[PDB]
This record gives sequence, C-alpha cells and structure tokens, in this order.
Amino acid sequence: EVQLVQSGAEVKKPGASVKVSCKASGYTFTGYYMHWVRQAPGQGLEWMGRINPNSGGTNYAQKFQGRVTMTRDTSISTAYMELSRLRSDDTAVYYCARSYYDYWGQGTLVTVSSASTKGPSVFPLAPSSKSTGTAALGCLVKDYFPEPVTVSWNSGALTSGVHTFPAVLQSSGLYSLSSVVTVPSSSLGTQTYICNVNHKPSNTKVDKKVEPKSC
Amino acid sequence: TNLCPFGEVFNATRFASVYAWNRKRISNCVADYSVLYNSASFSTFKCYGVSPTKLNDLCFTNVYADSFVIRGDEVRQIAPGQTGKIADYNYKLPDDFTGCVIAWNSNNLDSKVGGNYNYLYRLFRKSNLKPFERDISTEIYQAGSTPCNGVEGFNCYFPLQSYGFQPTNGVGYQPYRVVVLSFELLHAPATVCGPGS
Amino acid sequence: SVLTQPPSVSEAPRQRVTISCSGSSSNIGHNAVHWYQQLPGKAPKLLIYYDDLLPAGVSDRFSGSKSGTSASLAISGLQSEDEADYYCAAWDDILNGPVFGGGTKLTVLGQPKANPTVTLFPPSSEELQANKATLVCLISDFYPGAVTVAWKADGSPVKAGVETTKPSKQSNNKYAASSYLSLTPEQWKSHRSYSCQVTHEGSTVEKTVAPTEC
Ligand SMILES: *[C@@H]1O[C@H](CO)[C@@H](O[C@@H]2O[C@H](CO)[C@@H](O[C@@H]3O[C@H](CO)[C@@H](O)[C@H](O)[C@@H]3O)[C@H](O)[C@H]2NC(C)=O)[C@H](O)[C@H]1NC(C)=O
Repeated sequence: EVQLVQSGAEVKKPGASVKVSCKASGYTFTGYYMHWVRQAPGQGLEWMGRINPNSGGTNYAQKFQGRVTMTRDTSISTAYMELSRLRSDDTAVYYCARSYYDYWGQGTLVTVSSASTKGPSVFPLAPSSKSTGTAALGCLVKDYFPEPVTVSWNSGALTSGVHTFPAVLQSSGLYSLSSVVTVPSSSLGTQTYICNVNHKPSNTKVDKKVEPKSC
Repeated sequence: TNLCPFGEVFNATRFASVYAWNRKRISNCVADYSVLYNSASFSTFKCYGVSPTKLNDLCFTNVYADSFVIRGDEVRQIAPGQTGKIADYNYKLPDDFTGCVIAWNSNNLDSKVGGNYNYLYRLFRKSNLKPFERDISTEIYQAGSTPCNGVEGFNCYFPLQSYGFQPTNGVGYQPYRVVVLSFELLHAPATVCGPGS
Repeated sequence: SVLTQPPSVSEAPRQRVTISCSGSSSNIGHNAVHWYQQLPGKAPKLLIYYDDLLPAGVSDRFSGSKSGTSASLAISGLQSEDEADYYCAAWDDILNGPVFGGGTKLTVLGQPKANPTVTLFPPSSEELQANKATLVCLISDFYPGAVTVAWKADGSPVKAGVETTKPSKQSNNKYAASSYLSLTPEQWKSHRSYSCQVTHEGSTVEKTVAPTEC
C-alpha cells in the first residue's frame, strides 16, 4: 500500500521558517512527481510547487517564488518543503501529494503566530429592542493563546439554545471566539445570564454577566 | 491418433491479461470441435466465416487459440468491427475474421473476496491496435506537450489498469474467460483436421 | 479560484447530483480534468483522473465528463457518506502548472431546509473602553450548513478585517457560523451604518447596526 506520512504540527513566529517532511512508502520513490498543496483553515486547496524526485528539478507557484524550497532525500524516500519569512496568512494545513495527487499525505498544521501563553478577556454581547419573542445574547472571548477555551452558561445550568463557535486566528496572532444563547425576551428582566470562560493553556477563568442594555 | 491439446488452453489454471493475450498454435493433430461446440459450459460461442457443425470435417494448415480474461460486458467487443477500449487497445479482430469466439463465466476462479487485481488491461494508446496485434509495452502515456521522462504525473499516465474482480459484482462486471480460435488455410499441407475429415 | 465551481450543492439520498467545473482555453480546453473528494477533517483523495477514469477501488457511482472548457462530476445513488468538499483540477498551459477549483460542498439532505437567523452585535461598551471595536455577526439554525457572508460599510464592500468560521453543527443538528469585523473605534464611528449579509440557498438576509442607534 502507498503511504505518505508527514511530520507533526508546527508553531512558528512571523519571520521564522518551517520545514515539513513527507516520507513515502509502498512504491518506487523516484518514479512519481511530488507536489505540495496547502489549505488555510476553512478555505480551498492551493498548489505551492512540485519536485521531480528523480532529477531533483523544482517548479514553484509564482507567489512562493523566492520563499519556498522543495527538496528530496532519495535514501530515505522523503520529500521536504521549507517556507521562509513566514507571514500570518501562511497558517494552513500543508499537504504533500504524489503524481496527479493520486495519493495524499495526512497533512501538517503550521500555525504562524508571534504570541505566548495568554488568557482571554471577555466582553458581553447584550440583547436589545426585545420586550416580551426571543433574544440572542452571548460573550466574546477575545485574544487568547493557545487554543482551546471552554465556555459554559450559569455554571452549566443553561444548555438549551447554547452554541459556542470555533475560534478564529486574528492577524494579531491571537485567537477569539463567541458563545451565544437564544432565550425568551420575556425572561430578560428576571433570569440572570453569566458566561463561564475557562482557559486551560493559561490558568485564566472568567465569569462575565450579560445584562440587557439601556438605549 | 494425435489429438489436439485443447484442454491445455480451455482448462488452463491461469489465464493471461487481455493486453498480454496468450496465443497457442495448434498443429499436426486431430481436433474434435463437436465436443466444444456442444458443451453447455460455454455461454458464448459465435463463429465468423465458418460453420461450427462443419468443423469436424474440415482440415486447416494451422489453428490459433488466443486466450485472456475480460469483463462480461466486454465480451461483445471480441467480434469483428467492434469499438471500445478492449477492441481498440487490447485485442482486435479483423473484418475478415475466420474463426470462433468462445467465452464462459469465470467468477468462481478469477474473483477474490475484496477484489482480484491480477488481470490488467490497456487504457491508453496513441493509436488503435491492428488486427491480431499485441502490445505489452508499459511506457508512460504522454497526453500533453511536455515529455514524461519515466515519471508519472499530470498528463503522464501509466498505460495499464487493473480489473477489480469481486464475486459480489453484477454479471457484467464479473470475469469471463475467452478463447478465440482462428482457422488458417495456407499454401502448405493441412495438419489440423476434424475426426470425420 | 482559477477554475470556478458552484460553492454549494445538495440532493436527497439515493438521487443524482452534478457538480460543474468551469475553466478556460488554457487549462480545461487542452488538459485532462481531475476530481478530488475531501471528507470533513480528512485529507483529499483522488476520485476521477483523465476526465472520466476511475482509480481502483472508487465506486462507479462517481463519473466525470468534459465538454469544451468545462467539466462535470456526477454522483448517482447519493449516500450520506458522500458529504464532502469536491475539487476539480487540471493543468494550465499559461501558468505552467496545475490549477484548482474553489471547491463544492455537497450536502445529502437528511433534514428539512432551514433559514438562518442572524444577529449583528455592535462593539460592547466594555470593548470600546479598551480602545477596540469588533462587530460580531452570529448565524444559527440553518440547513444545509453552507452560507456566504458579506460585509458592507455604508456603500462599500468590506474585505479587510473580516474573519468568518466555517459552519459548525449545533446540538439540535442544524448549523451555525460566525463572522467578525475588527475595527478601531475611529473606523467604527466614521461610518453611518454597517451590515452583515448572509446568503443561504439563493436567499440573502441582512442585518445592520449604526454607531449612534441601537
Ligand atoms: C476440462 O476438464 C473437465 C473435467 O476434468 C473435462 O470434462 C470431463 O470429461 C470427462 C471425460 O470426457 C467426463 O467424464 C464423463 O462424464 C460423462 C457424464 O455424462 C459420463 O457419461 C462418462 O462416462 C464419463 O465418465 C466428465 O463428465 C467431464 N466433466 C465435466 C464437468 O464436463 C473437460 O473435457 C476438459 N476440457 C477439455 C477441452 O479437455
């Protein structure tokens, strides 16, 4: 069976460089082209370049010319992709793929962020203009690193209508997410809604009361 | 009393892939075609240029038995004037064919639980086959402007593909063994004759 | 991206869906099209090569064709395991390399279609006092889980400062997504209105906020 096994997830600062490896098994390494394809989180596939593992000839996408180096070590059937002077928007899952992408590696996550361990700050998302029939409210869990954060509501007593979104990686190199709850508007003057935010990578734990607002 | 080694062809334990189809010359022997033609074992038995019932009384300079395995819905391609990947790139019969095409379902022999990938066929060729031509090459097929230089990639495709023979498949996708008998009458002493010749 | 695919398609189980791949003379016109299936959270896999050929072990429910500068993938006997993003690719003679389509998300309809509810939150008083301004557009309870989100400030499309999550499954099995517009307080107060526009199954809903009103 053909297999392409890649090295593990990387965290790099902007300006640094990343080298990802791809070990081939189950075929003649020099008989098939190798490509590198990247995929930013939630986006499409993007071809970076290719290397002939027999001749060692390389060909790169224009936008990576001067920044990427693709090499191969035939003695251990491994292809390498080195991307230099990393930018925030190079955060992606990077894949090696053989021939006309007829076999793919499992992918290597590279996260480019200048950030250290940091707890979030929590802001309230207040409901408005609903008297007595449903209202959305939530909390914005902002600027934390690394992932992940946990969010509950009223120490776990409120789960119906609760949804916590996946995080986004901001240009800052810090993560943010939101958690929302949908509730009856006629419950706002009485029921108290507190989001409990726990960041286990740091040791921050925050409780933020979300109350209606006075326009 | 020299009988022809037909059992060596029909009852052979393994058959060739259609792209590398086997040919056996039959010579200097007595052949009972009646037994084959009248055997219910063969689901396909269509002759061209000859009557099957007359074979037992004819003599020929030579007889060729070509054998291979294909898919059930590809048996129709083993006939004069057919088109398709089998007729075009693997085994071609001339328009003036003089012989018989015999075929029988081989699911119990050439299928394996999970797929038998031992039987191959040619899917790419810059050019159709000539009648009775055999092509066993494996050069990478260059579908574009750029040369392939012995490496597979975009527009650079290996020319053979493997059949997936699983006992579960419909009849159209099960393996069929095929034997094509060609009857040659050349300016030389006839050496193959039927018993009642 | 170089090849254009529909962002989204859906069909009921056991039916037939088709996914189009649109190119130009330099790529599809002269080169073979290929199709890839990417199951959620997994690596892509080859489905079709050289326009219509199937790799060993790929079900014949999948088929492909090319006509002119366009290609299509057809999936018959739709199964729920077919839910995935599908990408086409072909060699392009002008750019001297293989180009991708943007990808198509396939939904196999296993529940009723449901319109998104949308809430656009303005920056909080607390956040503004921290000298930040994030507009937060939350989208929930929609099916199939495929949306396009667009931001407009007054009359101009806003591309910079926008971050959007891919639809995520809710506890009730409908889908939800989030979008952020991160501004400085001065940018926030310099426009009269902001709007988050959510397109779902050909329908576009819009919510707006304004710095002076609530
Ligand atoms: C390929 O191999 C098979 C099996 O070895 C050959 O078939 C068998 O041939 C023998 C002798 O001709 C048959 O024996 C006879 O069976 C009949 C049944 O009515 C009986 O009346 C006779 O007294 C004699 O015992 C045997 O039945 C037959 N088996 C089958 C399944 O047909 C076959 O001839 C071989 N093919 C070639 C081209 O040599």
